Amino acid sequence: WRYGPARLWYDMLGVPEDDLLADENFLMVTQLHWEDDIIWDGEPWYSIFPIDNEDLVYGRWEDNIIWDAQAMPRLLEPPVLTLDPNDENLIL
Amino acid sequence: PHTYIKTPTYREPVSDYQVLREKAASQRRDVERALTRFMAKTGETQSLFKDD
Amino acid sequence: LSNTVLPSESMKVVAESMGIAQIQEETCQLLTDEVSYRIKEIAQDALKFMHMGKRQKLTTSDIDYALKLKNVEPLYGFHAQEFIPFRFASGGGRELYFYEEKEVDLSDIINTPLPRVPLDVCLKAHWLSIEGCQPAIPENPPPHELSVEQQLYYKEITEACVGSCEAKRAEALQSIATDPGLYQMLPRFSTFISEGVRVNVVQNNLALLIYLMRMVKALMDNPTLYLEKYVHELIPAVMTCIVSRQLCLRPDVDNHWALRDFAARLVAQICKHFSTTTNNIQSRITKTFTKSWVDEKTPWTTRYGSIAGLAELGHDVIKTLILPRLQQEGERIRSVLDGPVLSNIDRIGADHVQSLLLKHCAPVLAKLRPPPDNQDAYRAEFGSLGPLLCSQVVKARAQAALQ
Amino acid sequence: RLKPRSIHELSVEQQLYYKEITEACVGSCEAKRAEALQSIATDPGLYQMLPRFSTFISEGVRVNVVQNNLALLIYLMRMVKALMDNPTLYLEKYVHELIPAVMTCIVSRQLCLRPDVDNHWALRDFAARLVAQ
Repeated sequence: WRYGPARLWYDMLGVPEDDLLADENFLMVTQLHWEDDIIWDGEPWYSIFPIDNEDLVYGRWEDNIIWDAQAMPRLLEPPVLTLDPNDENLIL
Repeated sequence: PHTYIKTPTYREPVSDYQVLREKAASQRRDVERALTRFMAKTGETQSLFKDD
Repeated sequence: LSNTVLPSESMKVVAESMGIAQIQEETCQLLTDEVSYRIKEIAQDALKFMHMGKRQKLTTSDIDYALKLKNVEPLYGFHAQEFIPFRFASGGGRELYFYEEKEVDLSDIINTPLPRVPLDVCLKAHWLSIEGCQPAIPENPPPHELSVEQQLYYKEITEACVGSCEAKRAEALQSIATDPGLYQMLPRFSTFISEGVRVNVVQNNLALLIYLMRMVKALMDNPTLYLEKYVHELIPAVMTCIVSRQLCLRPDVDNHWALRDFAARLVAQICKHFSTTTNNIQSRITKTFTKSWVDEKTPWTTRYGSIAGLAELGHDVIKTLILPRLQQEGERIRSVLDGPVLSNIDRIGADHVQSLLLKHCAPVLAKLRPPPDNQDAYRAEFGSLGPLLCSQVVKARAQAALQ
Repeated sequence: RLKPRSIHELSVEQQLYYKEITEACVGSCEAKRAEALQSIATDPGLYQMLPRFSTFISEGVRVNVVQNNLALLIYLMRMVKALMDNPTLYLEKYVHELIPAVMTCIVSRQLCLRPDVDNHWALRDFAARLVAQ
């Protein structure tokens, strides 16, 4: 939305509308140190969360990032926000 | 049954009027306090207690 | 393109008014083309009067002048002020439009009060312009919803982000960390950061992206807000800064490389806080860095970001990805040693990639090599990692002396 | 423009079944623990509940580190063995959470008197070494 959040960027535009690739290599066990993870009584609370954001679970966020400035699938666009609210502990 | 059973239940909204009133009041007080404190940091201010 | 003529069915209705029960279809077409041609001729003549005498409204008087020019009888009652009246009755499946004119008493017209007398024409002199721009005179022309407190605070946050005042941004970041009630403003904050990164591709500014990265860090600092729901929007925006081919309008003049390591550190921090085994956020992030670095014909700045990201995510991540591509660093050094233009920016970019690569290689090399590391230089491509490994071993000895 | 509330991929009845299996796995009743182990081994549907099972074992293990519960630790190892044997679930994907928990159990100091719990301690180390290999 032109008058919606991130409007300052729209205002600046002035727009008038409205082997290494193996799955095992990336596996968490290979990239994590197990001993550091253990508390070992030295001076959590998760997976009890109601749900994980669905867009993160299967969505490809990788496509959005632009590898080369010269060639782009899309140029600057109005990109009106969905303006859809979810989450938890919300009044409405 | 559990091996092939599929059950869909939607997330349950809080049904307590007291909790909803507390959530709205707490969020409003915190945001208004944050705005006033931020304005005092970025603006000239007068202190009731000297050097405070 | 296409000539426009009145409907043939309308001509049949005119024939019915004449009392001719049957009219030939060719006759209806013959009548419409001639009447439309006469209408166009009158309209062009009226337009000529309208252009010659300034009006622009195509007044009825101009049409009457055209009728006189044709020598056809003038239409009557058009000059008198009137409104267009159409009344439609479906009746027995018949479409008709009629004036439905009302009847007024003659005495009532006399009763109506006389209108004001018209003023005689007068001439007024004023200066449209005086030796330049027009002077200012009357004659010259004069020219789901944020809470009100939350919206005002969000506007203040956006003002801090622009960079007009550095102090305002610093106060905002400290406040965001200490603010429990940032709920209902967190989606707005994530949208603002992503849109600023989208602005960066159109216009490359290093400073604007740095300000956005500090804003993401402030959100991480505050425990009460949870970014797990909005993390999906944040990861591409942070990733774009790390692997953008150009982060600044001038690559050599602006130190975008310093931001790339910081952006990679921020992406590693954000994924770690909300990491889920099913989501595999870290696995996707490692894969994106690996694919960009592995791909040939890729800009050095994107490769530099990929190398920095692998190191930030974990020490093990550097061992799995950096050590196989150590041979690539030697091939890259050959390009730095010999090139057609010494001043080319690509050589400087490769040199930045080399410094980052040897620094990342030194801890892994020290673990896999003896403290003397005499053979480490031979194992390393060009010996760069081996010299760094020897320095790392000396640093480890100094750390042992300190402890 | 509120979106419809998202629902967990696992069926609510399947989540209740997972809760019943975890309650049996605590080892309060030997027969219930044995039945739970058999159910995990023979149930293809149990797959996809492995992240919840792995988190439950990790939460139990971290509490067990603060106050030693060698008998409870052995019961948690029995649940780990049942999950590993079942073919449908992907053990390797959630193996990273399991490895620190097994390592801490093998090296944990015994809060309880050493002679009274010595037999359990030797069994706990033996179970941990076998699962780790």
